[PDB]
Amino acid sequence: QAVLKFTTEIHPSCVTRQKVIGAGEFGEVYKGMLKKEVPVAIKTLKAGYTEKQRVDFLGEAGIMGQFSHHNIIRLEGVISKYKPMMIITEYMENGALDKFLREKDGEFSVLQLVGMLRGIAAGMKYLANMNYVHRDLAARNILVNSNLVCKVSDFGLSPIRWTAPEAISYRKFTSASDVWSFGIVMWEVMTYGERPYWELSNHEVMKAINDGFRLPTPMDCPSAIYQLMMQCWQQERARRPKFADIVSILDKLIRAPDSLKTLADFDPRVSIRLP
Ligand SMILES: Cc1ccc(C(=O)Nc2cccc(C(F)(F)F)c2)cc1Nc1nc(-c2cccnc2)nc2ccccc12
Repeated sequence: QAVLKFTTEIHPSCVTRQKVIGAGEFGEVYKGMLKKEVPVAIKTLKAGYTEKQRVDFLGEAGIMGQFSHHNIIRLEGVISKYKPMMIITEYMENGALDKFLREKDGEFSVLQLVGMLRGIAAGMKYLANMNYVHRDLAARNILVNSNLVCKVSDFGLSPIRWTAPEAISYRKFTSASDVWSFGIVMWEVMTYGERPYWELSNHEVMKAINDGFRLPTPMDCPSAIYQLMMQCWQQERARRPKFADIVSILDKLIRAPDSLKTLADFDPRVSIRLP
């Protein structure tokens, strides 16, 4: 019961499941309604779950209740006293950031894009400060509300090309490997959801990174933004910025917006000669 100290217990009579929107660890995820009704997403733990699954499920509910931040997905509450058990979160019409950007290519200003990154960074600074390592930070795990506010979430695995070398090589997941992932997310946002490293295979990505190659500048990208994402990709974990540094830089760039007008050179893959 203590694990749920920051959570609100919701009575099952207040919940209606409507459509399956995913598969959980041991159950389905539903779109539904919560008692004027509020649309919600509902992750269930179905009959037969193991002890480890229950510990992980209630632990997830407990940390989500603990988190209270503008840029972290909101937990409405939990059903733990009845079966099936449920984790109930807010629901976003705009959905996941990766698909959102790919469906809105070129529709936002540079300031809007950088504002999204500042929000993600603030949520990640909060998680890291709370001693929570995400391990799967990627645009597909970020929700976008109708104010363009980005909320860090974790929908479980669908991530070599988002993962820092030390996490791949020896399973060292820390806030600093999350920083590497954040740099990849910066590149996803500034490219409107391009696939990191395009068609390179997972092995080719790892070999390129080990050889010293890094993702090139997105088109029309502020110089300061590319500089920041590049420093997230330093091989040496200790040399990467902390999330506090990232938030501070992004905030200062937004608040002095002329700083974003200087653009990094873009390397064309294709030459078009015209008179
Ligand atoms: C129901 C639910 C339960 C848990 C989470 C979730 O983000 N958990 C989580 C776990 C660890 C750390 C964090 C984090 F990020 F730190 F906050 C969040 C999200 C959701 N919400 C959604 N899940 C899912 C989903 C889909 C497939 C598999 N699992 C969840 N899809 C959604 C679609 C639209 C709006 C919300 C959701």
